[PDB]
Formats: sequence, structure tokens, C-alpha cells
Amino acid sequence: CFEPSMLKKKQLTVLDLHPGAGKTRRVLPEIVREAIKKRLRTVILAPTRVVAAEMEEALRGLPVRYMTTAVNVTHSGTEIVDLMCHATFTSRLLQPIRVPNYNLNIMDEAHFTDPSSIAARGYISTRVEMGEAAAIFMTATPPGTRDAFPDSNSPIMDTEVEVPERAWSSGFDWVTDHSGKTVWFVPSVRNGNEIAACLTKAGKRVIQLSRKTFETEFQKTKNQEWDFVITTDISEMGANFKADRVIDSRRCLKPVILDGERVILAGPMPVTHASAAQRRGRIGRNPNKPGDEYMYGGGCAETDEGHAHWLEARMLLDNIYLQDGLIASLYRPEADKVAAIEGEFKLRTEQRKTFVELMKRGDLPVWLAYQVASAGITYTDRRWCFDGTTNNTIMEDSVPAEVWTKYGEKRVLKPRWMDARVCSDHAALKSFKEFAAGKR
Ligand SMILES: Nc1ncnc2c1ncn2[C@@H]1O[C@H](COP(=O)(O)OP(=O)(O)NP(=O)(O)O)[C@@H](O)[C@H]1O
Ligand SMILES: [Mn+2]
Repeated sequence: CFEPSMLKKKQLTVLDLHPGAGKTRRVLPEIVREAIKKRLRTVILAPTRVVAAEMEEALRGLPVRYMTTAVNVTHSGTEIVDLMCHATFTSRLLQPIRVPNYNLNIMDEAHFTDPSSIAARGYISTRVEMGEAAAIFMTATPPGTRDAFPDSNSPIMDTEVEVPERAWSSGFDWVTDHSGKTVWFVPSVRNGNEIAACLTKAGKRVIQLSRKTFETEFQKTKNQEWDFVITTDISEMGANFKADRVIDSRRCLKPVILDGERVILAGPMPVTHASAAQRRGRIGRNPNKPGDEYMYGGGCAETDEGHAHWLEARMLLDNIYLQDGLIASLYRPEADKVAAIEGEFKLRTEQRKTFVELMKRGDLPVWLAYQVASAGITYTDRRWCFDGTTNNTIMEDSVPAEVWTKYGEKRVLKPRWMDARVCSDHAALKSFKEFAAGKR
């Protein structure tokens, strides 16, 4: 549980109650009330805008400044408690914007493996180690967890079973014979597309979720009748469903940097124990409803090792001012996950601005944004999208993708640096084509 002693400077506490135990809805407001009593300048970090909106409900009445348009409230001026998304925190730290030296740093769903969340944990844990601050990381699955089957509010039926990853017609009757509501974790948007299409043809009502569609589509899980939610790993971060079954492929894609020169999406390959526990954790949450089902289609492995997100986190952290020339280290339990030289990605003022703009407005992956900024290219200079090797040709429906450049010339998309995440699904490619065309 929480104790006021956890609010003392130099304290970092991992509140690791099992999934559903009440960390976000019960323990968080307790902490916040105590922080306010103690006049502690406090930041609450929500993984997503959806979760931020839910927190406003659990925190209602309390004087919290919601630094998100996801929440519709008139703020007073009392507020010494701020709430923002993980990514917003890290983004503000990278920009010349002033962010308070928060006395207390509360990160909910602190297992989130997005680069900006990893970087935020590194920054926060370094501030605490410096003796400057306290921190509470709230997650059922702290870094390095080896338990894929933690406690739950009610008993879960765990079953190892072959899970389809492609359209099927026979041999998987248990999937469609089910009468309730299923959350199905897939390794990618495209894989989810195929499974969704198959289910829809079988007469099921399907909602699909991924990182860029999560806000709009998640509301459909409330506003619309559904049989299946097909989701990527984004739903591991405190997403609440009224479901009675989870189907878990136990698979994910792993961005991997090859030879420091390109990023591939490796796999699909096993999820971590933490990811598996969070996926399973979507059900068994109602103590009055035993027998929720968890079907899983493979084992776990430590696939965060060598995963690009921890290298990308270093790129972010190398560019956040801490004190003089010091550079914050990653949070200790996840600091092995990357082989990097601390400070090696530090950029000077102008290149850092370019780096930030390429990630924000550019919506480029961190790794790719870094290659461009560190090469001395300015944000609006898109010549690099076209002057790569033939091997870097991006394909769309089996034919090289083409755009009209801002000069009006039709050119094949051949980026100088290839990051597979810019074309891993239709939406990603659409966005990158707009970028290469100078439209953003
Ligand atoms: N909208 C809701 N209204 C009432 N009860 C709810 C609601 N949503 C969830 N609950 C219940 O409240 C409990 C506390 O939820 P929550 O505080 O999110 O747990 P948690 O420990 O943070 N879960 P996790 O992030 O998966 O480790 C859940 O286990 C549900 O049983
Ligand atoms: Mn939670």
C-alpha cells in the first residue's frame, strides 16, 4: 500500500500490486491528497489521453491541473498538482519550455515501453538519486518481471492453445463459438486487419485498436455493440474493457537497429512476461465474476533486450538538460536493454530543435528523426527521402511508392535512412508520403 513516508525526497517506490488491485482508482487519489496536504509540487503522468480522461473522474474535486485537451474542466489557480501524458512530459523536457522541478513524480502504468516513457523514468529516477525528488512508479509489472500469471481479483482460466495468426476456416471453433466479449492481442496492425476481416466474415462485430487510432476507436468499445476487440500492445497500458475473454497471440514485433544504419521490424516473436501479464490482466478484474478466460498461443521471452525503444530512449535522454553537462541514466532495472555510450546522442541547440520538430510535427520515429537531425539537415529539407540506395525503396502494393515532391516532380520513395516503422501499415505509409511531399 501507500505510506506518506514514500513522499520523502530520495524515495523511489514501485507500487506493484497485481492487475486490478486498485492502483489507478484507489491508491492514486490517496497519494494525491497526501501530496497536497504536504504542499508537494506534484506531476501525475498518464500513459494515454484516454487514461488521463479517466483519472479526472477518480481525482474529481481535487485541485489538479490537466495539461491535456482530453479533459474538459475550468482550472482554478490553487493547483500545485499537474497531470499530463508520459510523452508530454518528455517532450516538454526536450523543448526550451520550463517544467517545474517536481517534488513528487507519479507515473501510472510505469511499464509502458514507449521511448518517451522509458526516458521519463530515466530522468525521474536520476532526479530522485540526486536527492531532488520523490517518485512513485505504479505498475503491476515492473521491469524484469518473470511472472506472466500474477494474482487477479477473480480466478482466471488459463489455457495454452494454438491461436490463429492468419485467416482460418476450420480447426479453431473455440474462437467463434464463444458467446461473450473477447479482447485479442495481435503483433501488428496488418495482422489484426486479417484476423478482423476473417471474424467479420464469420458474422462477428469487430473493433480494431492501435496506437494512432486508440482515442477514436476506444470510445467505440463503449458506444457500440461488439464481439471482438482486435488490438496491438497499446491496450497493455491501463485499457479497461468489459470483456470475459482474452485471446493472446503472445507475439509482438521488435524494432531492431541493424548495423546502426537501418531499423527493421523483427518477428513476430514472443512477448515479455510483463506484456503477457498485462494482456491477461485485461480480464479477471471483477471479483464477482470468476472464470474469465485467457487463451495464449506461445511462450514469453526477454524481447526487450536489444529492442530499439531503449536506444531511442537514450537519444531522448541525452538531449534533456539535467544539470550542467550531466546526463540522466536509464532507470536501473532497464538500463541493460541497450548497448550505448551515455551522451553519444547529445545534440547542439539547433540540431536538437530539428530533432524535436521531426518527432513532433514530423511524426517520425525517434531513431529516424535522430539520423536526419544529426546529419545537419533542416526540418523542411526532404531531399533525403529520395536519395537512398535502391535497397531502401519503399513499396506499396508490390510497386515502388511514389509522391510528388514539393518541387512538383514525381519521385520514388527511397529514403537515405530506412526505418520500417514508416511503412509498416497503410496509415504509416500515407503519413510518410505526406512528409516526403513536404505537406507537413
Ligand atoms: N469504471 C469503473 N467503475 C467501477 N469500478 C471499476 C471501473 N473500472 C474498473 N473498475 C474496478 O476497479 C478496480 C480498480 O481498478 P484499477 O485501479 O484500474 O486497478 P489497477 O491496479 O490500477 N489495474 P492494472 O493497471 O491492470 O494493474 C478494477 O480492478 C475493477 O475491478
Ligand atoms: Mn492501473
